[PDB]
Amino acid sequence: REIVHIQAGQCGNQIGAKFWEVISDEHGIDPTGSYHGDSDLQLERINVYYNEATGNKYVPRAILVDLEPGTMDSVRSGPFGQIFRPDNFVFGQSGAGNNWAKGHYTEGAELVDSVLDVVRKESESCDCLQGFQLTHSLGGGTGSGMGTLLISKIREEYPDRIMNTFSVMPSPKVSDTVVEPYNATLSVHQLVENTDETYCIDNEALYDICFRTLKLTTPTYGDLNHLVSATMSGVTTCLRFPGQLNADLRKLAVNMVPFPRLHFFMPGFAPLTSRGSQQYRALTVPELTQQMFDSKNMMAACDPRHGRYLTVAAIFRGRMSMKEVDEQMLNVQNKNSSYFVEWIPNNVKTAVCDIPPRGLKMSATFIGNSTAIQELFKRISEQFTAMFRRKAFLHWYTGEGMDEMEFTEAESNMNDLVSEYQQYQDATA
Amino acid sequence: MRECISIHVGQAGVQIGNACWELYCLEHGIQPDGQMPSDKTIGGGDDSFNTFFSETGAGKHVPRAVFVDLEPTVIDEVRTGTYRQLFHPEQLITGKEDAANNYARGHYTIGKEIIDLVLDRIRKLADQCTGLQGFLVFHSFGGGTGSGFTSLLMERLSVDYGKKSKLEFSIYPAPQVSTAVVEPYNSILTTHTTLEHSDCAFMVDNEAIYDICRRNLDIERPTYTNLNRLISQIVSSITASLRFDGALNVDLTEFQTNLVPYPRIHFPLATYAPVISAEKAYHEQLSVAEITNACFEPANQMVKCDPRHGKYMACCLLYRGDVVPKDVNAAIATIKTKRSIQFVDWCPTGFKVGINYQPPTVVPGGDLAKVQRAVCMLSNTTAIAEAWARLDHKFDLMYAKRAFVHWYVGEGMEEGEFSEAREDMAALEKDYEEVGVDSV
Ligand SMILES: CC[C@]1(O)C[C@@H]2CN(CCc3c([nH]c4ccccc34)[C@@](C(=O)OC)(c3cc4c(cc3OC)N(C)[C@H]3[C@@](O)(C(=O)OC)[C@H](OC(C)=O)[C@]5(CC)C=CCN6CC[C@]43[C@@H]65)C2)C1
Ligand SMILES: CC[C@@H](/C=C(/C)[C@@H]1C[C@@H](OC)C[C@H](O)C(C)(C)[C@@]2(O)O[C@@H](C[C@H](OC)[C@@H](O)C(=O)O1)C[C@@H](OC)[C@@H]2O)CO
Ligand SMILES: C/C(=C\c1csc(C)n1)[C@H]1C[C@H]2O[C@H]2CCC[C@@H](C)[C@H](O)[C@@H](C)C(=O)C(C)(C)[C@@H](O)CC(=O)O1
Ligand SMILES: Nc1nc2c(ncn2[C@@H]2O[C@H](COP(=O)(O)OP(=O)(O)OP(=O)(O)O)[C@@H](O)[C@H]2O)c(=O)[nH]1
Ligand SMILES: Nc1nc2c(ncn2[C@@H]2O[C@H](COP(=O)(O)OP(=O)(O)O)[C@@H](O)[C@H]2O)c(=O)[nH]1
Ligand SMILES: [Ca+2]
Ligand SMILES: [Mg+2]
Ligand SMILES: [Mg+2]
Repeated sequence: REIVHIQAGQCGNQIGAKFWEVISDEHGIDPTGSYHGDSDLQLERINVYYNEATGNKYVPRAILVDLEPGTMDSVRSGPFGQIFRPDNFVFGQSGAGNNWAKGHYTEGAELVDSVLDVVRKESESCDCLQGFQLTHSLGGGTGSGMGTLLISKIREEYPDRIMNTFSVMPSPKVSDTVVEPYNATLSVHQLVENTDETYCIDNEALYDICFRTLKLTTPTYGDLNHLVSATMSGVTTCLRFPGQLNADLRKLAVNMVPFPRLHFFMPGFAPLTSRGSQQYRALTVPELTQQMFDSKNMMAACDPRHGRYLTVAAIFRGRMSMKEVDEQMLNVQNKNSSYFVEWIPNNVKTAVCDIPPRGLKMSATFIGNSTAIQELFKRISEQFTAMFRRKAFLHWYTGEGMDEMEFTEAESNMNDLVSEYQQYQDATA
Repeated sequence: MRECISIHVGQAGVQIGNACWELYCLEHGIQPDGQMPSDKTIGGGDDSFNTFFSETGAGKHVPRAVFVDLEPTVIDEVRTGTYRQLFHPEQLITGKEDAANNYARGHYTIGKEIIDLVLDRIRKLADQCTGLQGFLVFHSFGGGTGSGFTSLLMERLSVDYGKKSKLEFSIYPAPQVSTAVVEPYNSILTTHTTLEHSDCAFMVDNEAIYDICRRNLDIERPTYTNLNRLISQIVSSITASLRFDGALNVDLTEFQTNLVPYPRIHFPLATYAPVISAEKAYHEQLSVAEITNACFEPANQMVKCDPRHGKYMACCLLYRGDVVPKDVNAAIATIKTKRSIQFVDWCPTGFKVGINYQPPTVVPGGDLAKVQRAVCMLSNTTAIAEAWARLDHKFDLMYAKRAFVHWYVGEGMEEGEFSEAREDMAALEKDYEEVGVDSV
């Protein structure tokens, strides 16, 4: 039932805020936490993400963390910034300097217990807490280093709850900072061991979509983040709205993750169409379905045609006949059955929800668990070793007390993870 | 928060600090008596310029700075100049007798008689900070005070503030304006003593600056006044990240991550464009493309060397003024192809780019034309080792005969300190050689 949400660092707080902004609009909540909705379908499951305060006020079950105040003020002074519980702001002053070691071991060490206190206070207010969700980037210092420290501490207090993260991978196409492959590799190591489900949101993929597909010549984080919030709303539809699915996070993990370490998901969203003459066409289910599976629509920069899907979850939203959706989804599998492993029968599932996202008559959200995600970890691995071969920029991390061995076993873990994906790409029945 | 304390040491450090603080005041609209009519928060505030200015109850904006010199005549000019009302008398510290161009007198004989007092004034400034970021230290290599006292100060700052970061702005000697025959000695001694206490040092070669002023500004015989005004533009560009805030502005600490791949390799090469007079700029609108291109001309470097003959480990471009991302992208795309920019194979991302929207400003009566856009490039190239080579050769020629060494020995130094300093320089030249070699 209840989910506790944590956003850490600049990126995590940025996309975390847009997420609450978007789903608040869907559930008919205004920026002061009052309900102004029509359908009651919007309150059926409102308690999943919102706490009910005195006076018919719904407040997000959200914890906001950062090692510097800047983004705290930014969120607090924005649209839907007043909706958040004021106790649930936990920030420092030092900042992490895009340094994983500062977030994970030195500066974050002091703030971490304050966060666990708010986490603990929210968990005890839950009827039956099902688990946690974290938004953060892997390329920085706070969301990457301190976000993973939070995951580790939270898992130790709630060892049987589901742990789920929306994790933004770094790309040289978007960001300037040379040490990002270092931060990401240390983070991936923590994620393979302490999360149950991780959505891989690749800034490299988000950039190609905005630049190539959407024709945005000067992409901003606001553009990228509006893709992320749309996808985050889509993948959480079946938690926040009733209908045909009696599903929570654990059931999703059980049916999406056939092997413990292989829990990194490839997300996608339809529709995506550049401005503007095509923005007025009516979307048909056949078109939604082809777009959803198109490699160029994927939100992790990896070619799904290079590998195989272990499992797929697809969710459609809006007014549409389920018969059309059924036929179309079966068409994709029957006509391209070599891209789905045959040792997992009937391994693509569909859910349809009546309420559509704001601004769209229809939409589809894609959750793919594909062996091709290895391309993402290979890319980060290449950048890592090019630098680590010569111990370049290592002093920023050893000056915080870290050893070289810790880097060696992080790259080691990621290389094995790559190997594991490769072995089911060639596994046959 | 994130305050920065500036320390100006010796003649060059003091006179360059004067040029910088006048430029800062013009940029922020601070008047020579410290009033800032633009500032609404009186008594304090957490604004961006507050990293460099504290405020008094009466509305005075006071440089977070210390000027120190072993004799008085230079700082005396500050005490009586246009901005005399800007500083509290205790921020200006002078002795009675200078180092006589002798590192040993600056580090020991004279320096030891004023060091405690200087560290005290600094503590008083640090105590006014809520989140002290670190220190900026301005000094010459060649002066007795710029070399010897600056070394003592830096060693003391490590002891009193631990790992707190210290950045240097150093004047590298040039015969066209050099005041002493022994400046290579003082240069190697201070560089040896300071290497492990400095996080990042920006070297300015007086000959490079001298030539730029002659060629680009049309000044037949440049003075310190010409040199410092140009230097201050470079300093303003580097600190502009801290004093202003913009959506595309990127902080100097993020540049430092990219610029320093190993502790000892912390000497970025600076360039600045456009450097042009009012006469020539009257009929010449310089585009992002033109000023970006100028950053890669060997003759525009702030230290004489040839980066074509070296390898880059980082390029940071600090744009300011009328600049939009689209123009920068095209400019760099052009440079990548028309140029031979070679990066080491261990640096995946070589370029880092930010825009500060605050337009460049100039002091009235200066020699620089007022332009709409400017760019400062900080790069880390192995070519900067050429400057170490040239210094070390002048050292070796004199030291082989022990010329002038009796002046340092007479003050308490040992010869071992000389050869120790020189051997450290030898390792530095080698370090620049090994980072440039391709990976196995
Ligand atoms: C989505 C957030 C983003 O806005 C995405 C880009 C980068 N930054 C901020 C804004 C920005 C951009 N360009 C700037 C130039 C100066 C100052 C700021 C910018 C941005 C753009 O043009 O649209 C707004 C951009 C940036 C780049 C960018 C594209 C881009 O917008 C299209 N490139 C993908 C890289 C880049 O390195 C590259 O690989 O070539 C294409 C690219 O190189 C060249 C020659 O263009 C370039 C351009 C300055 C060069 C060096 C540093 N790298 C980092 C990323 C890259 C850039 C957009 C963050
Ligand atoms: C589905 C498995 C795995 C790859 C396959 C085989 C998928 C199959 C179907 O996916 C929608 C494609 C579909 O049948 C079509 C051919 C009608 C179609 O939509 O193809 C895309 C081109 C796409 O480029 C990426 C293609 O290469 C691709 O992705 O193919 C536009 C256009 O091309 C002519 C055409 O309208 C992706 O999950
Ligand atoms: C493609 C879209 C709609 C659409 C497709 S066909 C039709 C009738 N409508 C949606 C997609 C939404 O998931 C959201 C992400 C889109 C990002 C945009 C905000 C983008 O930044 C911007 C440049 C746009 O593309 C438009 C503002 C033109 C947007 O309305 C169209 C779009 O992509 O939104
Ligand atoms: N760019 C620049 N260089 C200067 C300036 N003043 C002195 N120098 C250079 O600095 C060196 C001399 O060191 P100074 O700073 O004058 O000496 P000091 O630190 O006062 O040392 P002592 O007087 O010996 O105690 C020479 O190379 C000069 O060319 C100045 O205002 N600008
Ligand atoms: N998609 C997206 N990525 C972001 C955003 N802000 C920062 N990033 C990315 O996050 C990384 C830097 O981490 P950041 O969140 O800034 O650092 P932190 O505050 O230390 O966690 C880089 O790869 C950035 O490109 C954002 O709003 N959206
Ligand atoms: Ca103020
Ligand atoms: Mg950041
Ligand atoms: Mg002097």
